[PDB]
Amino acid sequence: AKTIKATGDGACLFNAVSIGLSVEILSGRLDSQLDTPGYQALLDEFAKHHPQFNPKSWKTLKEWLAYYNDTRDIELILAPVLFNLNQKYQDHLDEEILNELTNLVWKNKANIENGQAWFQLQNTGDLGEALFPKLENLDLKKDRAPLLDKLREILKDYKLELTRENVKQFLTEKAKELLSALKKKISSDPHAFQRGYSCDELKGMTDALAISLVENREEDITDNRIKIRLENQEEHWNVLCNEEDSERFLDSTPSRLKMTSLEAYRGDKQVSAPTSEEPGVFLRERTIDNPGLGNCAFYAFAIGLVNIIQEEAKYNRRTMFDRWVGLDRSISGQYDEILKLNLEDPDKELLDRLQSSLRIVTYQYQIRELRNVCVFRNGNYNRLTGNSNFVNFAALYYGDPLDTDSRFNPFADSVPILIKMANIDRDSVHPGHENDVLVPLFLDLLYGDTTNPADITLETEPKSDSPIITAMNNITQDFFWGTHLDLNYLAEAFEVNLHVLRNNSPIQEFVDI
Amino acid sequence: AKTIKATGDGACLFNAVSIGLSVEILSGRLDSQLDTPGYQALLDEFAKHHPQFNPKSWKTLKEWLAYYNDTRDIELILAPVLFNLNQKYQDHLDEEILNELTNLVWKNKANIENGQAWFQLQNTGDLGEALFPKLENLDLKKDRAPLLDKLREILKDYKLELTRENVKQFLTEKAKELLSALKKKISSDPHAFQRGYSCDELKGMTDALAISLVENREEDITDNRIKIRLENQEEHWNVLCNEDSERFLDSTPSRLKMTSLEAYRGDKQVSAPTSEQLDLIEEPGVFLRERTIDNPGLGNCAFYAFAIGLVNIIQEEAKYNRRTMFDRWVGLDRSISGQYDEILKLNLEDPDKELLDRLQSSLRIVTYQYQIRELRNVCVFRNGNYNRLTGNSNFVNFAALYYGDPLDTDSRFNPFADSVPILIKMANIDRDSVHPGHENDVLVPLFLDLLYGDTTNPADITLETEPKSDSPIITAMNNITQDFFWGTHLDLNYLAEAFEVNLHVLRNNSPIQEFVDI
Amino acid sequence: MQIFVKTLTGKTITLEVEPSDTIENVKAKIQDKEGIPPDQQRLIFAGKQLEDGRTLSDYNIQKESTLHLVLRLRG
Amino acid sequence: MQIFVKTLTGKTITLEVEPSDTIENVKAKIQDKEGIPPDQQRLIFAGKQLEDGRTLSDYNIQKESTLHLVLRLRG
Amino acid sequence: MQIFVKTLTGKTITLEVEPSDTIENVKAKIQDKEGIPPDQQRLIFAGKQLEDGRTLSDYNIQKESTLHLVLRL
Amino acid sequence: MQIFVKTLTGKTITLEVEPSDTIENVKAKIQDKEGIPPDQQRLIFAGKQLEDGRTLSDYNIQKESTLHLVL
Repeated sequence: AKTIKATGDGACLFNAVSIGLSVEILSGRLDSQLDTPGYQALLDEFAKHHPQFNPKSWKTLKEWLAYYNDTRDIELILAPVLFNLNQKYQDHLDEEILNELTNLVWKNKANIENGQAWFQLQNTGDLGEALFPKLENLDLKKDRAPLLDKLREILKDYKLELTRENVKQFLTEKAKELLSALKKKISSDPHAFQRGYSCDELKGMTDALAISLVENREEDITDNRIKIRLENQEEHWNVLCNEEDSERFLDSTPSRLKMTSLEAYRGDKQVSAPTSEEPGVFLRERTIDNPGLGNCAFYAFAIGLVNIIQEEAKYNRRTMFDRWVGLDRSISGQYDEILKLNLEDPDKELLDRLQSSLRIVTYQYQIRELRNVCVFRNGNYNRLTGNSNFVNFAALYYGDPLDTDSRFNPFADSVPILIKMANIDRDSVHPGHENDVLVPLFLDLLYGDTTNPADITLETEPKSDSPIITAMNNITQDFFWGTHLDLNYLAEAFEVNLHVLRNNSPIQEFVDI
Repeated sequence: AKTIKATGDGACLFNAVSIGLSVEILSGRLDSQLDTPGYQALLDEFAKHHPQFNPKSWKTLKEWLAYYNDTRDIELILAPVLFNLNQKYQDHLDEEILNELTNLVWKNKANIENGQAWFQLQNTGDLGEALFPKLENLDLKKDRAPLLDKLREILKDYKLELTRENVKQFLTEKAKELLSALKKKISSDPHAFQRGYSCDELKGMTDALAISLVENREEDITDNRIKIRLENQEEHWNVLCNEDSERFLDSTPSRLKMTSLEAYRGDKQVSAPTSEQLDLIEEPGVFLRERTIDNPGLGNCAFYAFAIGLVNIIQEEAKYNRRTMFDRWVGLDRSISGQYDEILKLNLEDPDKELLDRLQSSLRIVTYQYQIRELRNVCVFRNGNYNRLTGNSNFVNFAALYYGDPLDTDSRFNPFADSVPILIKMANIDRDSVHPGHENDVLVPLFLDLLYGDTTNPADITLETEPKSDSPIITAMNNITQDFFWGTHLDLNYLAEAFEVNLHVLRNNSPIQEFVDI
Repeated sequence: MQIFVKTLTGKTITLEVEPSDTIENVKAKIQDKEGIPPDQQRLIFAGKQLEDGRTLSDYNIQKESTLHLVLRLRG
Repeated sequence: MQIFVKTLTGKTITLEVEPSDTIENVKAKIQDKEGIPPDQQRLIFAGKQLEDGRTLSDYNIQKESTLHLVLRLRG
Repeated sequence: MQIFVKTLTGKTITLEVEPSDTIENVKAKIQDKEGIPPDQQRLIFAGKQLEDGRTLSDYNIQKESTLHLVLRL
Repeated sequence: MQIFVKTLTGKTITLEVEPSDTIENVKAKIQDKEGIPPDQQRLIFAGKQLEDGRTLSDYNIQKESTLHLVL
């Protein structure tokens, strides 16, 4: 029995459980429970977290756990998913924060009104329990120290005996505001995954996933579901496993993911889908002020693809072209005509066909991603406000012409959007918080009054005749040149490394292997 | 009217205008000027200074200002941007230096010939004005005292009577070069933001921003542009602001840990508010082209090519007053500390061979350190698969000796190439007992053996287990710092991680397609 | 009725309880008397870990009996 | 014509100027005579702040008009 | 480079550092995040107490390694 | 701890000091960068004249405070 080490980022419980559950998923022992509500929720959260989890099935999920088989890769792709799914089983955070606040003041009444610092306070009980871990997780400058000041103020009214019950009743009478605000902060704490966890805080989830968690070998003889054994020595969680399965289903690929814990939980950097380093497409930017020969983005990308195809033809392979026809069958049976392309003067007919294909492919991808990004995530729309298409849409509010050029922004000249846009009470807009008005608007224009935002899912069909989808159809049309942003999705689909030089990037050569 | 204090690093004018301008942008009263060329220049300079300002626009400018609400945060974000944009509006520099020099001679010619020190001279005029502040700010030892010497030397020919008009004329005749050199030294002053500033030194920019700087309540009711009210007591600028001050400032605490100097240099990226995403289009990049050992073209080594890329990033960054890449380099190798001017001087068409040798040596040391750190890290026992070890570039180089392929054991490219001890050890291996696809069954325990010694067990290697002091692995590793080691893209990967740059590697025949982009 | 809870500190907790109360209820009552949150609580009776949702009558916890309270670790 | 600029120390300068000149030009002349950099110069005529780009004729400055020169403070 | 530091309750804090940082530097970052004066911070890597003036790479503390923080006199 | 000292022209320079430093140490630094010997340096914070002997922490010189230099 070997101890597999989980990253100590504060979510070591979620990391360890991610690893053990990973061996169980590949190991096949959970193929019975796989269609149950719990593992359907697991799948749904996995697809909710990874926009490139393209076929929504467990076939794909087991693929992912097999490809990204580094234990850190596993944590990076599954621990945020388990975290998200765990949130769906918390029940009474109101009572929890009440208990945490009463613990704080109960054990630190004099400490607080004496002006002590947070690190000087008593945060542990007589049995070693953590007295207020969620409160403790909040940032010191932003929240904790101000809270100690506010408690110092309202404690001037505390005219009772110092007991836990008296403190609870006191905080119910005099800190309803404070409790509400603390609830907002803790529920939206972006570093929540780092606050340290006990096993039972996950119990709900684990029961929905049919797994018991064994803490330091203290097993429940009465419990007889499949287990995940966890060692906890110095306030850290590791997972025990048998040597045999250790070597077959963990660390059977190289480490592939270069991304921080926070980046993983936040969704900033998407993970690429498993592939079965790549070929490269190399472009160089030009400006509108100073174009080269004025090529649009789709033309340049298509030329790159054709070069990759012809190269692979010399070595007697059609890999890339095959990948193209799987994306667009309209191109199958064009291999020879493409191979015969004089890239000095390339045939305009064929090239316009290829560009059209590319535009439709990039539409399919952008719409899939936008739909993933409008999915309700408990009030958080940061992934949505980072979307290139939402950025192009919101560029119309403060209408700088450079962001509304018709050749690059699909929404540039949509009259209905410009209407709704110009008819917004801008005084109701909080500066730097235009998103607060823009993301509901967007959602409306994408799904209509027919579907409440909080009900949007990966499956919620966007409303037809929507001005959003109407505007994005402009990328299919040929007066749309496109930008590197669209070429990013094209680079996703064709599995190539897209390298874009600037107008003035220098190239130094060296001799290499 | 409430008064907001601005930090006193010496750019208190730029800090104060930063705060007041932030109130005016957040209030909405400047939306009409969004399209004007002044504010487009402002958004451009802001983008040039902050790489994570992705949607380069008014909305995200407002987002940053509402996010970095604390006034010190604002100064760190915006005072360097305003300082940079102001330089785009300087018309009379030549006249300015010439006049400062005539002031320095005309009020201290006697003092100049009597060997008076710089602190002894008269720098203040009869109206309280500063006579030569731009000169005043330069370094004493490197510039000001030698200036006094060069002036005393030139002043032998001054045989006219000591009048200001005279001194000016004489100076345009006999100090033409002196003035030229001083103009270069002033426009390159690394601490120019800390000399004093009057309101009118910003006029060209304020005018372009449709804003009037009102100093100490001295208003011009005829002027109807939006006004930033400044207050100067004891040679320091602060901002008045009306309902507004509480609405748009100091609502959140200070989020940035940055010195003024680090901000103006742009040493560490300000991270964008969480609602926005990174473009990474403009992340600094090194673009290389492989040539083969058969046909090497001009036959440069990997370190030469990479160093050239870095230098280019350095100069391009100096264009908008950022020393980011260079200060990172000095962070990695203190011996680079004093070559900023020498790097900006490098002609990329015929680069100075000795300085380039210095930079290459630096790169070899940096990648040596990073590579062996990665070695130790990758040798910590995880799995019996050794999934991180068998993928480690240097372990693969070690294993290339087993397959005997001369292309993978070139002394130029593989640091373990002719390791006599290693090759002895591998001569003692029953290769029949080694089945294909399982060479690492023997190579991994051999490697670890040579690295840490026979005594220690591979399952017990932590981050604290030190390599054998005699380890032939480390001594083969030491060739990375040798001239005859050309390096490969493998070595350049670690450098890409160290200088936080994106490495792009063209193949010798890779084509590049141009296209128009925003 | 009334039950007792002994932990490794030597301190004993007195709980007023009815046999239909669940283990979750008992944990909550401990969190009212002491400060310890139920997610860090393990309650043992007769060498058996008591699960939430089942009642005290389900384990024959009767008047004036005693349970062991043991800290559940966090990490 | 010949005009004067007065100082809050009562000191007066005499300046040979022509009505077509600019306030920027008058500031340059004040610099040539006295040494005040125009960046630290403010000119007031008949209680009005004088703009760099306008002309003495624009404000009706006549022969032997008195202007006032105040120090723009540095900081 | 990201380093983690863990407290007695298991709460963990993310620090951004470089291999060349001294232990005094890391303790100053911890002061910035949690308010502990460095004289009351005690950092331990793997059983080994960390000494001020020595560098992060002197203990071979690499990316995403975890230090243990404890309060002192 | 970065402190600034400001002349009567508004020109400021930056000094890296500790609260335990006394005004003698500072005056020596100013002498190193600007040449003025401590005899002719007179430093003022918050309208108080500052005397060589007591320390920055006693006059309450904080993180980025600014002092006045006069002769």
